[PDB]
Amino acid sequence: MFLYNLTLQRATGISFAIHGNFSGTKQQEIVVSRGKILELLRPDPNTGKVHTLLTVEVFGVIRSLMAFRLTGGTKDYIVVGSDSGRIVILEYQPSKNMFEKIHQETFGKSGCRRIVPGQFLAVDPKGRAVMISAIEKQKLVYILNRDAAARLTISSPLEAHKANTLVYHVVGVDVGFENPMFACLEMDYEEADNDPTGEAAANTQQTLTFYELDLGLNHVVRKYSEPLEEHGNFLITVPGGSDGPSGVLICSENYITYKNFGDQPDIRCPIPRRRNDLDDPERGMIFVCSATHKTKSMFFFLAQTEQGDIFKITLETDEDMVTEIRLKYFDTVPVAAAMCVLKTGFLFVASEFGNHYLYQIAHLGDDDEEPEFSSAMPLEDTFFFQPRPLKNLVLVDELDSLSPILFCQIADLANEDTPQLYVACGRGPRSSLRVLRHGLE
Amino acid sequence: NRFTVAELKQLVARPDVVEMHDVTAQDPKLLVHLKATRNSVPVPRHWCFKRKYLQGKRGIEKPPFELPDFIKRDIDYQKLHDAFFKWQTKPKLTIHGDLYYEGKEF
Amino acid sequence: GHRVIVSDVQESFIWVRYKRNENQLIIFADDTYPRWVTTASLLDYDTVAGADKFGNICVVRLPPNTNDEVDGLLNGASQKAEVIMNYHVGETVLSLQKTTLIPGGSESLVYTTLSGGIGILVPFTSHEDHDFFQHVEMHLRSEHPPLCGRDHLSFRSYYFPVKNVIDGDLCEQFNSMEPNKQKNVSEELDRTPPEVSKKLEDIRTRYAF
Amino acid sequence: DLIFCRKQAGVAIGRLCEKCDGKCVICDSYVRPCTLVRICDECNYGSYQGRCVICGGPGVSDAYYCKECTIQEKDRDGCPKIVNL
Amino acid sequence: EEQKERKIMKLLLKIKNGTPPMRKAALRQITDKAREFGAGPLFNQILPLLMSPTLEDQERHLLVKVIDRILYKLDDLVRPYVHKILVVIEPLLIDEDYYARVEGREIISNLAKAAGLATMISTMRPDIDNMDEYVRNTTARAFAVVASALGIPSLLPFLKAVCKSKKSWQARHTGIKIVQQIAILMGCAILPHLRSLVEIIEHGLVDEQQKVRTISALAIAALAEAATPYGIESFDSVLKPLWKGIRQHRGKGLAAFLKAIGYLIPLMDAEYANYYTREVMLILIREFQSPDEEMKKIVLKVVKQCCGTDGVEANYIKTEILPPFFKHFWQHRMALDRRNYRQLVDTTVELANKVGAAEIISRIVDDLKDEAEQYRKMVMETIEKIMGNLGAADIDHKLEEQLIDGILYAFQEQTTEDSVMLNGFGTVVNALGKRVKPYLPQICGTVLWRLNNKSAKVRQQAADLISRTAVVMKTCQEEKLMGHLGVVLYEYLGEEYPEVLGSILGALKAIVNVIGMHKMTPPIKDLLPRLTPILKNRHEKVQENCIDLVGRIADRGAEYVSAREWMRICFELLELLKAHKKAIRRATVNTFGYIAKAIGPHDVLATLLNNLKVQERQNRVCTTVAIAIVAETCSPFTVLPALMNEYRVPELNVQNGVLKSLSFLFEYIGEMGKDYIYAVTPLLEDALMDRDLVHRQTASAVVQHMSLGVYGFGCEDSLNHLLNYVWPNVFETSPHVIQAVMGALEGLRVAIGPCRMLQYCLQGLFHPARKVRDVYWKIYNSIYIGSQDALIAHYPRIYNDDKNTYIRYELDYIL
Amino acid sequence: SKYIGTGHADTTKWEWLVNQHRDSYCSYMGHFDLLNYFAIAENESKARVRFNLMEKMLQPCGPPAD
RNA sequence: GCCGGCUAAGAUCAAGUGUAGUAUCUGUUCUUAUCAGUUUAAUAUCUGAUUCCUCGAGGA
Ligand SMILES: CC[C@H](O)[C@@H](C)[C@H]1O[C@@H]1C[C@@](C)(O)/C=C/C=C(\C)[C@H]1OC(=O)C[C@H](O)CC[C@@](C)(O)[C@@H](OC(=O)N2CCN(C3CCCCCC3)CC2)/C=C/[C@@H]1C
Ligand SMILES: [Zn+2]
Ligand SMILES: [Zn+2]
Ligand SMILES: [Zn+2]
Repeated sequence: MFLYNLTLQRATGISFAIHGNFSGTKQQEIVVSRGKILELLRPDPNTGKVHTLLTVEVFGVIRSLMAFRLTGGTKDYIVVGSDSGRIVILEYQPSKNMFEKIHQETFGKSGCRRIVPGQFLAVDPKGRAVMISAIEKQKLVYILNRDAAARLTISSPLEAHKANTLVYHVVGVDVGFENPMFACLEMDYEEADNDPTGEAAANTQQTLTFYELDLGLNHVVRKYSEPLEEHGNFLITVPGGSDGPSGVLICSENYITYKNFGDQPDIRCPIPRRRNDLDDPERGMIFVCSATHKTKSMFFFLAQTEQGDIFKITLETDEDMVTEIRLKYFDTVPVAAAMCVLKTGFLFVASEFGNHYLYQIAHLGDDDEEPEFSSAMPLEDTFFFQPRPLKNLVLVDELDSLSPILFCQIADLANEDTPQLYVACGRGPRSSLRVLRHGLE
Repeated sequence: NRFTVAELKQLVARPDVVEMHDVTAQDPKLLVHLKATRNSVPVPRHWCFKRKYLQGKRGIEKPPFELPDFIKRDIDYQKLHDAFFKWQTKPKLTIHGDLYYEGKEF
Repeated sequence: GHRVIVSDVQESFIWVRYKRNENQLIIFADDTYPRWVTTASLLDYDTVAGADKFGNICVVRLPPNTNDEVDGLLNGASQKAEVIMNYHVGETVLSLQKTTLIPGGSESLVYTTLSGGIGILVPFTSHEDHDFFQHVEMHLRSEHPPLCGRDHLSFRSYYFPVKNVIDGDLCEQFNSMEPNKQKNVSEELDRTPPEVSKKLEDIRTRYAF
Repeated sequence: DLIFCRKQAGVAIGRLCEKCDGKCVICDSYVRPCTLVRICDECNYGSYQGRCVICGGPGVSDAYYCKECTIQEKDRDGCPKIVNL
Repeated sequence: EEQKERKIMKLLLKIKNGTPPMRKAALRQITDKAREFGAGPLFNQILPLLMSPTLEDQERHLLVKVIDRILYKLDDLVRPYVHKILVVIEPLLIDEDYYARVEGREIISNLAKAAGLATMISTMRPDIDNMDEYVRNTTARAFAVVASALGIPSLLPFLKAVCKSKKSWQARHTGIKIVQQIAILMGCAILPHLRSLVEIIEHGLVDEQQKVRTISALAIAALAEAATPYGIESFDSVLKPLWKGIRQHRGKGLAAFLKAIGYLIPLMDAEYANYYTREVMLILIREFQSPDEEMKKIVLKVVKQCCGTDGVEANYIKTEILPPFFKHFWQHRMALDRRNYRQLVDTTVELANKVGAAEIISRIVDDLKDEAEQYRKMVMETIEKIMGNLGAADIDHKLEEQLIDGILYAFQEQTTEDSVMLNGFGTVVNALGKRVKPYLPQICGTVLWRLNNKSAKVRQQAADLISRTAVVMKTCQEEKLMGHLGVVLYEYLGEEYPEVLGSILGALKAIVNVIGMHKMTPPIKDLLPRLTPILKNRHEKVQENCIDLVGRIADRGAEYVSAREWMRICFELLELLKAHKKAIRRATVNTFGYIAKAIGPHDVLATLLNNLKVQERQNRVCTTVAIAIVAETCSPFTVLPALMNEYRVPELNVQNGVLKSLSFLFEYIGEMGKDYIYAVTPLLEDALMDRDLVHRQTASAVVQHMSLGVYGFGCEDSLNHLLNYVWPNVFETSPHVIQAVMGALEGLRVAIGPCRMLQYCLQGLFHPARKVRDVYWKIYNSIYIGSQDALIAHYPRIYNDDKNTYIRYELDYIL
Repeated sequence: SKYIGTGHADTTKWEWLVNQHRDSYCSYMGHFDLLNYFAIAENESKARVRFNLMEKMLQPCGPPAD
């Protein structure tokens, strides 16, 4: 018995999503990752339709996806870290409509491994360095440069290994053309493996570690490391340089913290809760994704909780110091895996399951009566807000997605001659039964 | 401070895999449990012997090599090639767990 | 009609017979691999198609020696089943079904994935088609490697080595190469690119759309 | 004292001499060279810039891993330069 | 005690003449020791040893690393000595050795990071105003290194202050030189600070001092070269002064300003690039007539830079630039001038790459006939470069006639054998192609005259020309005096010079390889017996060409010589598989394949088995390679029965040879072996049951090569069967046997899968005996390092005890 | 020996089991459709399942013996 | 190997020969015995202690 495999309908679930000027023009495109498929989309700013331009099977597991641009360039590159032991850099060719591999750097064995990098991927905001990281001790840094023909050159990796260490998230820090910095949420488990009482397992804190790359001396050094109050999930790069301070936002359980090295104190804001909530009171609240929108006048963030509530985060600043964090309820959409805020005023929502959405950001600024929470407000006790239907967003497009398919039956339950596909898919209150027919509508 | 064979046979779900030396292991309960996994062929059985894995008996003196039937039935053209690929049969093969040892030929 | 097939959460497949007059359920065959079975489909009286939590599809068949009338050798059953097919899909399959999709077409094995994908596995009927597609896959594995640095043969052998499956998603990437490499590939198969394209389209339109 | 370097390999290409030209660095096979050899930065510096990775004479051509070593992913360890202590 | 620390810091000799382990040990310990030793003694002793007149390269590298590490720790205690260190290491930055410069720059960088910016500035400022020009250069290079280490904005205020100094022009000159050296050293990393540097240095272009203007123009050129192809808004306040200066200046300053213009033009748009080119072009045309040669080089560079942009179009170029260029630069005075000769060739080629090949090619092709041969070689070089880069499409009848006549006259008028005329002739004929039909009689007459006599250095060049042009020689449908040439090449087969014999054989091979064996004049049954004694020559080129020729003959003209002579030739070729050179081995493999394909596998295989039985080691290894070659060319179906029949001989050292041959056969055929695993399985069984150790070692090697050869082809049954016989050998003490067993196990890990290997290791992982545990954990670690991810799905279930939880519950979920 | 997860003749049950638990959690974090399966099974967001696995990474199988 | 045994089933300590490497040969001895410790999967090994009979002697 010999078999031939064919795909009839590709996967439609999204894992990661990045946006940028990948064709070199002024319009913006989105690159989404399926499990093993890479795909370029372009939303039309005239009608709000999302068109698929290119889709390629990569025959691997994509684990991290970033975009970066060199100083003076007008085109964005794509950095991919996968389950191979290689880092790859790609370039979209609009005239050929294909992805051209620019660089390949091999550093380890293939597979989703504990200590081989490929799970975490960070890039310097100016585009001169990229860091690839595993969940365990191994971290590598590549320097990115350019020759006189304006082609991209890559250097040999620099090692930043540290035994008995777990990594939760890595982001690049925005400095003003100073030495590149990377921030990491780290945990040391050496003491917990030697205590049979089980007390070293507890009493163990996350640290926020800063790694500085010295381009003059060509090595990576640990500069700062501070223990945190509680364990946090992902980090957020704050825009620095000449537009904004240069720190990080730590998203945690029930809190969001701003942190910077130097003389800057820590600023904490508790996450507001829905008034008259019906969920179990023992459960906490975390953020699940974020989206930054930088403007030549100001910047803000968009973070979403597990309930699907997007809050608008702004930062009250001084000449250099940050003084307050302000949170304001923005809207409620399905729980997303990624969010992209596009110039020309569009928000793209790629859900964890089910259909994806493109929204028009209808109301800029905030002229409203609803309360704005702050870190300066005193509370012994938490903030409360009331969820309401959409006010700041308008639904423009909806992309179908069969993920997750849970049960299928192929049968002729109507009295056509061709069989139909009856598919029980979806999870939670967004599940549905879908009938698929071969044809056009 | 070490089990006896009969005492360890009372604790395990499968006592017939317990052996003489099994009570002398650093963790006999894990050893006996792995000896009962629904796979996992055992050790080559001559680790405790003292004859370097080649028994000097059983009369190993025998014919050098008996070629297959397909061997017997220019030297031969594409027609005898057709013959060699029409006569080709699959030989006797042992399955996953059938280890060889010095005695099991006669 | 006669036999019962049981899926274990961690073991793969158990064959059972129901003795109608003795009122007995007897195990007469099992497998030699641990499999985290998600779903199973009967292909005929002796063969079973299975899926896995880790993204694999396999086909298991009873040897012709198999005796049904029973009243362990590996701490298992006395008779074993052979694995005749192994394939890594890359996504978790939860549905398998043998059916005919187009009116007047041929039967295929349709599977369904947790990421929303739909695919088929179709049998070859002649040795010439199998050999041609095998050579196409061999030559496309080298001259059109995966984009993110993965080895194609190593990816389809993620948990078990591939056995008797041709990746038609790698083969249809021939139609999207550049004409120079399309000619370099086609002139080794003793053929032109349009003939290769027509041969690729024929097997697809024979079964699916 | 025939020990591999096994340091993080960089962008430098390994070289072979006239005597070792067709050889694989790891298994010493001559059949089917498949993957270009990379060496670390301390093996490629100053007087060490062009040198056979097997012996250390003047390099003339590229060093390669064989298809057999590439299948087993033995090209994924560190620098394969033979170093003596 | 003082010399206490000295006697103990002889650690640096512990490192200098020491072993690598104690090297790194003393490195770490002296790093821990540095802060307490103190910088005084440490430097007082190390700087002499770094000043040692005959130190080595890698000793210097290790010393620099020691400096780096002892400088990182002791940070602010190095200040009172900085000056001293600099006077030792401010040289090594203008050294003609590249790595000396890298080491000096690294040392100065680590010194600047250890100390502060204020200290470096305070020690380096007194030598800013020095009169010795040798000091002002090292000072500028060291300031550039400090700027690269501590950053540009940290030095920007000192720069802005120093090149506004009204005290002396030397300080301004040195500041602008610092900016220039910063550009030269950092490259495209200056782009965020480009405008700052430009506004810092821009006021020097209008200074009252002429040396300040020149250095400012050179700094502008350096910045523009570092910035390309980005940055034109930052060069805006310089466009007016630079062009007014090229309009008013004359001499060295004019050359600097023109270099600046030329490096700035490729950054503009079409308008500005087109508008600016006109101005600098009238100035450059005026400057064509200059006697100075530096000026000529700068003018050529600027012409090449500007004529390569889009704002300048071919019309303006051919109308205004070409007449004066070709009137002023193309004279043999340029040819004897070795300095600007290559520059002129490159400028002319890059001009033709935009304006079109025809005009350039004509204007210089009339000059191919000349009294001076230097001017001839120059024109030939330029012509063949243009021909290789663009071709001969728009070359027409008149130009074709002139080209052919010129290259023919240049070929004959040749004093010393040069590669220039050879390559020119070759590429011209190859670009013309099927168009040169009558100049084919002409060229054949020319090469016949050159090949007839004159010292064989002309004959070997003629043979090279034949070898490189025979393709177009025959593809024009002409074969007769082709045979006339082949006859003469045949007569030139006894030559005392091996270099000429190599070219003769190459020409003969190129002939017989391109003309058909059909209807060709020199008979093969005459060439081959004359050719077989040359195979024993010991020159590499002669050997390679002879083997290639015999291979071509065996591939195409196999039916013209008896099989007995083929057998003798193959048995003689057997010894060439040991050649120290790779091309000899490659050609020998090819030719052996051809001869085997020709005469048939049966007789050669019988002879190879007989030869494998009776000879020494190296010859038996070569015989094994030959058997594998025969089995690959003629399908292994033809070799395997006769080879397996030889294992039936009841005698050791014969079966071991069969096993080595099978090992190399499977390793060599790879994927082709999928049809032959069932045939060799009982033989491998027999060999694995044998008491002889070499039997089992070689059978394990065969298993490994067979496993890695078939992978993804569904041969798991036989491989599991063979693993059942390989596995009992894990308790073997002999090192070679256990090495082969480990190799076979790692091959089966790929071909059979890690699940089976884990199933074989599980019961021994925790055995009571330490020997079993050692062996099984070695095998398990080998299985774990490769395919760590797959093992996740294969681990067996382990139940919870009272203290610890071991069940993986997530995998028990059921949707 | 330099690779994390390898063993030797003195390896205990606890070290073996925590090693396989730790690389199981890393494999779950890596493979996109296994995390989907778990997040559908226990009705949680995928970010929450990822954070729970990272938190379980520290002390899987409880604290060691004696 | 022959019809349980005939001491070709093992270890060891000195010397010779020789190889790139494995090795090959001679003298030997083999506790015939007990206890304690080390150690070995268990042996092993090592570390210490421990008048009577017969015909000037031998054995225990
Ligand atoms: C046990 C064998 C010995 O170790 C022997 C190879 C070698 O140790 C001796 C020493 C010495 C100097 O006498 C010989 C060394 C090596 C050779 C004779 C090899 O040839 C060379 O060096 C020349 C050069 O490296 C390339 C030769 C080449 C291409 O034939 C090479 O083999 C190949 O690459 N193959 C053989 C396999 N063949 C098939 C065809 C389908 C697709 C490609 C792969 C499979 C492709 C071409 C090896 C040949 C000689 C063993
Ligand atoms: Zn190799
Ligand atoms: Zn060498
Ligand atoms: Zn190295």
